[PDB]
Amino acid sequence: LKAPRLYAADQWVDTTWDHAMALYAGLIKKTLDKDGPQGVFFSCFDHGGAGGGFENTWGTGKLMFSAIQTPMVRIHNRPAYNSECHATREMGIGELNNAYEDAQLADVIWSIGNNPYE
Amino acid sequence: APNDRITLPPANAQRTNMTCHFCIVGCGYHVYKWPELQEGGRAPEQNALGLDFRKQLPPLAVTLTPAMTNVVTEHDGRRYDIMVVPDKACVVNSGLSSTRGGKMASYMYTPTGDGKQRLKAPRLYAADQWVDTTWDHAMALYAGLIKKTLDKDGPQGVFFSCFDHGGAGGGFENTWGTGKLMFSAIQTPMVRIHNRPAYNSECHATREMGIGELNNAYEDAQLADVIWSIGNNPYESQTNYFLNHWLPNLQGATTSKKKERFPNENFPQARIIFVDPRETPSVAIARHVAGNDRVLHLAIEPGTDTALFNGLFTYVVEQGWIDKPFIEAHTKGFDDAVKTNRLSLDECSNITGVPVDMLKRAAEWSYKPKASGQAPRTMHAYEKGIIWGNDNYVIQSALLDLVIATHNVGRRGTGCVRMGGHQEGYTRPPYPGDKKIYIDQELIKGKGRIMTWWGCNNFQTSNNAQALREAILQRSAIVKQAMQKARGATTEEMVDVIYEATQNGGLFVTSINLYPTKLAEAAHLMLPAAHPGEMNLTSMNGERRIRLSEKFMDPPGTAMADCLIAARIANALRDMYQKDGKAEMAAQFEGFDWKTEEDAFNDGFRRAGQPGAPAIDSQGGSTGHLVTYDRLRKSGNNGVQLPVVSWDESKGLVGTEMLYTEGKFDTDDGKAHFKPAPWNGLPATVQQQKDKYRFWLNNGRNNEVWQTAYHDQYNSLMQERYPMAYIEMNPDDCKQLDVTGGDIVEVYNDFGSTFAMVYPVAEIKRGQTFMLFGYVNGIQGDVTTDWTDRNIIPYYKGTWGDIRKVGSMEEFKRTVSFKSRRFA
Amino acid sequence: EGFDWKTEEDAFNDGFRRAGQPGAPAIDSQGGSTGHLVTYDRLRKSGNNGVQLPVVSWDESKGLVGTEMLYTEGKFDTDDGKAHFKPAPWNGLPATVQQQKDKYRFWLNNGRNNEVWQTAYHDQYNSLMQERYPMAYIEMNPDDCKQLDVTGGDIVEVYNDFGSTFAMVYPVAEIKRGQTFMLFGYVNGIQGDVTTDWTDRNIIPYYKGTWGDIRKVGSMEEFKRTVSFKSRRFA
Ligand SMILES: Nc1nc2c(c(=O)[nH]1)N[C@H]1C(S)=C(S)[C@@H](COP(=O)(O)OP(=O)(O)OC[C@H]3O[C@@H](n4cnc5c(=O)[nH]c(N)nc54)[C@H](O)[C@@H]3O)O[C@H]1N2
Ligand SMILES: Nc1nc2c(c(=O)[nH]1)N[C@H]1C(S)=C(S)[C@@H](COP(=O)(O)OP(=O)(O)OC[C@H]3O[C@@H](n4cnc5c(=O)[nH]c(N)nc54)[C@H](O)[C@@H]3O)O[C@H]1N2
Ligand SMILES: Nc1nc2c(c(=O)[nH]1)N[C@H]1C(S)=C(S)[C@@H](COP(=O)(O)OP(=O)(O)OC[C@H]3O[C@@H](n4cnc5c(=O)[nH]c(N)nc54)[C@H](O)[C@@H]3O)O[C@H]1N2
Ligand code: F3S
Ligand SMILES: [Mo]
Ligand code: NA
Ligand SMILES: [O]
Repeated sequence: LKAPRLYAADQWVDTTWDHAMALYAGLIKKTLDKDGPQGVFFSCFDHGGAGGGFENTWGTGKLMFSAIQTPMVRIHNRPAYNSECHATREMGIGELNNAYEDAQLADVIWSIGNNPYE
Repeated sequence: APNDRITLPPANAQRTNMTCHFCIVGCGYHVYKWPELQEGGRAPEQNALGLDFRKQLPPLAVTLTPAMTNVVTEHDGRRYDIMVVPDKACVVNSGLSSTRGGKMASYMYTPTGDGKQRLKAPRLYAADQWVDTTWDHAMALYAGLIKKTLDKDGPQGVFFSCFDHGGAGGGFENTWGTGKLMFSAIQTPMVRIHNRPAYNSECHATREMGIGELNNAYEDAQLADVIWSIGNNPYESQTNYFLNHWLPNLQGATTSKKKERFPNENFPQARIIFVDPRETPSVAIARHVAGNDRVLHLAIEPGTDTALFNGLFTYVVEQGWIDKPFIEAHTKGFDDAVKTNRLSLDECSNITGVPVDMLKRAAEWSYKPKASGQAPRTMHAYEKGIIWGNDNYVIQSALLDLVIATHNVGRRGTGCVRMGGHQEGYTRPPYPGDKKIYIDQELIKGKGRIMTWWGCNNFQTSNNAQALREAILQRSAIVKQAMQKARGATTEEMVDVIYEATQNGGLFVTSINLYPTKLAEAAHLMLPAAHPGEMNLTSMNGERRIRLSEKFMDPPGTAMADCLIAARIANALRDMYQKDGKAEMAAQFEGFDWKTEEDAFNDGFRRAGQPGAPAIDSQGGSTGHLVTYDRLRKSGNNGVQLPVVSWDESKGLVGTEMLYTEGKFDTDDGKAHFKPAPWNGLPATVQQQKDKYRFWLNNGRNNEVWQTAYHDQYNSLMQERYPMAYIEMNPDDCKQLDVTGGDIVEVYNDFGSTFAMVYPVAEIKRGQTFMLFGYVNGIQGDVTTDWTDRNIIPYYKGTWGDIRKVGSMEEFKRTVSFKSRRFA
Repeated sequence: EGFDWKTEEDAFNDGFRRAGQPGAPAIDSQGGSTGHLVTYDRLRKSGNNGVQLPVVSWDESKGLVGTEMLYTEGKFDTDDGKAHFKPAPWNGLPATVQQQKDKYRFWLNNGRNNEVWQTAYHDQYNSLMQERYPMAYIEMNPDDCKQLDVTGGDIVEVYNDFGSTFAMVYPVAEIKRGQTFMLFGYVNGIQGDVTTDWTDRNIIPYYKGTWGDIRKVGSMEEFKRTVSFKSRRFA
């Protein structure tokens, strides 16, 4: 993608960024003004690397949560605003608790629900 | 890859013949093919080009760029260099390559090149997603639906829009295969043509008057005193005819040859007259070449051609600048046409807007006797400005009347000819119905169970295209929704589900193509086809010169020649009918036992007019059987002009240079027939748009872009130059709308809405515009009307609309040239 | 053109009586296309009973004959003659209204009083009306009243993010805690100041959907002397 793309009713065309923002922000604004945030939905990455990361998760999160203030947000891999690791975290154990060096120091490695070579 | 060298073909490289894939002119090319890890040396005898690359080459020595090279990967996995370059010894082009034909190498299929997205296998929209499917399953579904439709609704339920043309995505094998399938086997009349919404001709009037539209040789353009280009932008649309034949005439390089043929005839400097509302690159280039004094631009009001030709005809008759012995011996209806078509110069001028002096001059140059006594040799060339003009049938009536009265058919250096679009390659059974049917209107109105687009894309190229797409997308959606409920169905059950959805407004859509295209937005089934070079293919150019394009590489995946796709469908349908114990229906699907494209050439072109043959309409005529692949190979890219007159092993194919030179026309009596040509103004549908909206929405070709840009859309240079369809606008009009080059506008009227990037052009008249037709980004046809002439020929050049600024595309400003395309 | 009218009957002829007639422009009329059967004189002869529209026939002997109930044949005013069901989503209160509810205490219900007509354009000049309702009133729950130290004839400000207005307090036992009812449209204390800008898809306001707070201004002794604050719910 090199420029904004618009489906103008019956065909794909290019459009300008200003037009795209007029249409997109205009709809969000209209929805906020008449329905409030509950009318504006997102499914958004929450991850790192390409298509994520600390800059990007902040930008999107600030936009969705602090500015628009919509709760109608799901995550790239799961259909609500939730965690993969509710239980371990609630038990007091955040899911990334070691180093890769620990895999070198182990007597035994369990690989559970996991195909790590691939 | 590296942009600063090329791999030369080895001295011993394989070399095959190829006609350009694209426009009517049909320039000759050679394809050099050799293993990837070999190359030629720079010394001239150590490369296949015979050129000396040990030092700089002079101008005209070669046409060679990286875009003219590629590396293909064949079905055996081995990689071969190819180089596709123009043939210096071909009479058509004399080693010229247009910017379009020049890219053929780049547009051959390779896994990583511009052809990367070529269709390689059947694609199925299985209700909610695109997947691959087998050929067997695809045929079971497609033939299964055709069979069910035939069984319950008859042929009237099976619709096609199919190419009827030559070159790539057409030609004699392919038009026969498709025509036999549609007309002799299925026997559906629900068939339109790639460029027009019924089963009709662009040239009903000239044909009915006895003058087939391709009646001369390209050499005639060299021998003419005067060339008319009517509704035609030939530098851009028939480049190498214009460059290699027309211009040499204007430059004086053909004067010797005229004088050698006609010892006692004056030949003044040649002149050129353009009848075109718009000042085009062709007009500008003609003026640079010949000077302003030898070019007449009759910048008529849109849609006024009939009035122009009636005024000219009236005048040459009143002046006596006609051939009375010719009229008396070889024509019928003259006296009647003088009365019906009478129009004064003053009235002509008022309607057309051309000043009287310019009308007189055009007549003086073209028809007033030369000092030596003979009439000028005036070749009248025309194309889509009048074929898609204000009443196709009447314009041609008006023009041909002028031509016949002035004896400008059948004499060397004359002709009243189509310039052409695609190449020609038609061999078909007769159309099986007795009426013209406006196919798009029928589809919009909810008729048909199954529609196949076959080597066309009317999403981009229909008239009133927005109405078409709206309807097809909706009808397509009904079928997708119905398919959605299925789980675990047999092919036969799925046929039933789809058939039922078509009783509820649905339409099953198939596309048979090189590429997905915009049709993929609605299609349920897409089948992969093969283009020239992946198959043998025959076709003829605008002077009827038939050539063989030789196969030299494999198609992508399981892509097939269109004629063999037609055989596949026929044989599927036959098996289904045999299996259902229906011997009589099965037999309708006989005659497709084909292994190779040559089988289709033998069954079609070469059977026409032969004993015990069915009725066959063929541009080859009844001597078509004298042409074989082997004989065409021996002819080379010079081929033969059709019809063939004789053949023997020692003299090869000998054909026909010019038609009608004995004064016998294609009518019952052998005479040419004049016709009345009434001036009725614009059609009401079009006049209403003109009354409501500001801009004439002229449309047509750009030199660099081929058609619906099915290849060019993947070419990074093409997309950088023309990222969006452009609209030429007068600069004063631009300032009024606060737009400049690289802004995006909406163009709209009562028929639809589309978009374009603004291209200020000083030469465009106030209140007129010109938009690129057919493109992938901003479809022009949305704003064309539904209006057609008596034979369902659209007035594609006849529409008006308003223009609204969307915004400035800064990226276009930074990357696209908005500089003048009119050379001076 | 088309306003050469000397009397109101001219406008009846030009409008109601032309609807659906030959050569007539497009006209939307509750009379329908049989409107031309109605004339002043025929209405006079009908008396105060008139005729239920649409008129189905007329003649001098039977007068206007009209339509009692619509849709008794099962043919509805749609393309296909059927009645069409529609989806009806529950989305709670509009955000704009919910925000006032979240910020403020009282549901500010509003509407009619039996004795008062509309914006009181006549009633404001009527000395009996003005004695009985000198100021717009607000029905309040008596327990809510005690909490705010107000009784009948006190003056309160009613306000929220949209505006501020005033009312005289009318304790009403039947009002629910947290709810109120103020006379709308009135000449002394305009209720609409505190209604929101929110409308449905066709710009229909939720006039009955607003919340606000209530603040005592003071005791209007004159209202206490002259106005009944007795119950308007008959038993
Ligand atoms: N407004 C407006 N509309 C016009 C015109 C105009 O002047 N104004 N011009 C009209 C004219 S003259 C024409 S020719 C039409 C063009 O209308 P179309 O025929 O719809 O357009 P093309 O680009 O020629 O379509 C060729 C299609 O076939 C595919 N293809 C190419 N090679 C092959 C092959 O070997 N096999 C198969 N099966 N498919 C192949 C391409 O990928 C592409 O999708 O548009 C017409 N429409
Ligand atoms: N570069 C390139 N060349 C091609 C093609 C392509 O896509 N690209 N397509 C090919 C095909 S399939 C075809 S059909 C041909 C078409 O080739 P042409 O017909 O030459 O090209 P067009 O641009 O469609 O239109 C020709 C001219 O008609 C003029 N015109 C418009 N309205 C009228 C009118 O009322 N009267 C008259 N007298 N003139 C009018 C326009 O101003 C335009 O200059 O080109 C072929 N060659
Ligand atoms: N005395 C008198 N009669 C009049 C008028 C007048 O000014 N004075 N005006 C006339 C006019 S123009 C009109 S429009 C009519 C109006 O006549 P009605 O609509 O009957 O009267 P209102 O008092 O506007 O409101 C009706 C009821 O709506 C209830 N209500 C409030 N919110 C809701 C809600 O969310 N849901 C439900 N289901 N009920 C709710 C209120 O408690 C109230 O009793 O009266 C007409 N008649
Ligand atoms: S190179 Fe091709 S596009 Fe036409 S002018 Fe020649 S046949
Ligand atoms: Mo064409
Ligand atoms: Na559109
Ligand atoms: O064409």
